[PDB]
Amino acid sequence: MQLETAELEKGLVRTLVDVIGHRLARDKNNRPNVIRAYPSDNSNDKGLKPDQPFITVYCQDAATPYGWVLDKFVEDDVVCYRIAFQIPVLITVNGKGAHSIMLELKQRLEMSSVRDLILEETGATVLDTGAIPNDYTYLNTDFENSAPLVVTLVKNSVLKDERGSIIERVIVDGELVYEEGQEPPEYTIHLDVDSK
Amino acid sequence: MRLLNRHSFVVKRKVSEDGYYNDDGDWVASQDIVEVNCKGNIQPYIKGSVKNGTQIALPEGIRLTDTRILYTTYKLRTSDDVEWNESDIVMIDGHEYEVFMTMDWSQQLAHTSHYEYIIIRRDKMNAVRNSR
Repeated sequence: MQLETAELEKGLVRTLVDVIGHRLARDKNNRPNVIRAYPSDNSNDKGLKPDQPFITVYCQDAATPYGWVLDKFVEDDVVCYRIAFQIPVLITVNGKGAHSIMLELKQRLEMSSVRDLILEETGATVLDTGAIPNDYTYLNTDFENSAPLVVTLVKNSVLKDERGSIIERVIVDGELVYEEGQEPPEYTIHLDVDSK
Repeated sequence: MRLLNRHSFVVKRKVSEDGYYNDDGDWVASQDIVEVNCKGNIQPYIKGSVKNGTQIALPEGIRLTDTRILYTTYKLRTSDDVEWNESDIVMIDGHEYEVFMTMDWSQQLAHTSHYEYIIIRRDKMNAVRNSR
């Protein structure tokens, strides 16, 4: 499995539709309003703001606090590497009662279930979950209630080194001497070992 | 002139100028308040970020701020610490408007000498007295 935030966001979006979809608004296709941040298509088209309440998913960054390389192994003749990653994600609810919805979303991510569905879709484990503020932003006319939350994930990624190769034959030479630097060696041992 | 006297309003002048500080340090406003009748002209004040009848949204609720400009031949006065007197009050629409600015155009010309004032609607607050 390779690590790609584009897939983690999609998996989280698909999971949230079932986990917390009953509290959200629904579009013309009856689907709950969960979307990825900064919507756009065809390199210039821009999405419209859905009907409230809705959810936004945005991946912040990715780091490797756990060393630099976790494993190096051979799976088939191609060499492989494994690396441990950490990915903080930001989920926000916009509308009225955003805090009341974020609280229930928090209380469900900690269940034994749900954490299995997340791993089934994204193949990642939930590591931490931060606090929830209760924000108000003026916009125009009326304030909008919002409630962000940060959910950190952990995943292992594997890549293939197509430039690598393996050793399958070894040739060894040796000598024996009574004294250091004895120019004609007392004995010479030549060895050759094949994998087969 | 006719246009300078289109509107009639009431002015509350604190005739006495004996305001002082109590033995406890609190302020005590001048006691003798007197009502008067005056005539002038009132228009909205359009300049910069001035707010005429602007609704303001706050976490505590809603406010309303207003301010106007007044042309008149009557000499109203604002607060002055050197002369030790307080400002006047102008009643517009039943609410109080405190005189904050003045512009002295008097003694300039015969038929067009007058005054200009900027009056700001007083904010709502509860009352307390400290009189000694």
